[PDB]
Amino acid sequence: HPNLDTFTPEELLQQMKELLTENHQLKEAMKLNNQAMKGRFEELSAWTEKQKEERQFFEIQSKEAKERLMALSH
Amino acid sequence: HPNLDTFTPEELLQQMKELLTENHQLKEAMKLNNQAMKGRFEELSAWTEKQKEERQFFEIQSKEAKERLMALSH
Amino acid sequence: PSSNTLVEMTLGMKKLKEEMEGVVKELAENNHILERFGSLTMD
Amino acid sequence: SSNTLVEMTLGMKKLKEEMEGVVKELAENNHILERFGSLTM
Repeated sequence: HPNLDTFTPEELLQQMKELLTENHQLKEAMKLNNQAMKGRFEELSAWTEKQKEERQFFEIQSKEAKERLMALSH
Repeated sequence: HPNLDTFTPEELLQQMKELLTENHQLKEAMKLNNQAMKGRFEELSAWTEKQKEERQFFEIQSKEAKERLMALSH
Repeated sequence: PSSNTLVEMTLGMKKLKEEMEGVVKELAENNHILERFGSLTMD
Repeated sequence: SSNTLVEMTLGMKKLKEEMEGVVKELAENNHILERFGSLTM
């Protein structure tokens, strides 16, 4: 159906308007995703630092406790 | 002659072929980008889990060492 | 505005619409994974 | 073709500029993802 399945100039224009809108919304959504990904990155960096510091606190407590014990079982 | 800032039919079709090329490129890049998102999510999951497990290991080690210190202090 | 031009523009414009349907689903997936990123350091 | 080739020209041009904008955001996204890989190492 060549007549039906072929767009008029006005329908082509309408389609162009719609693709523009979809592409703009796409662009803006990706900007927001990048902002949020940068946030997730700082969060994960801060978190891993906190974890390392807590791990160290515990290694140190454990070593001190193991030592206080020996320094009396003697 | 056609005006400079207005596409001829031939130029309009050329520009359409360029959009198809660019859009196809975008689609394939997006698929690649989402594969990367998923790969990073998997790596970060594994990584955060490892650090929790390592914190917990030393926390338990410290706790038991202190308990041992107290019970054997008498 | 010739037949050939309109047919070729129509084909192209329909193809662009198709591809963008695929793109926006890709974006939807991106959004989902990003949402899950915010839960990695929780529990 | 009067102002329908005029109108189509502007429509096609805007679409091209907008798709270019999407590519830049995608490029930034890919850069952030590279740094995420760096985080685990």
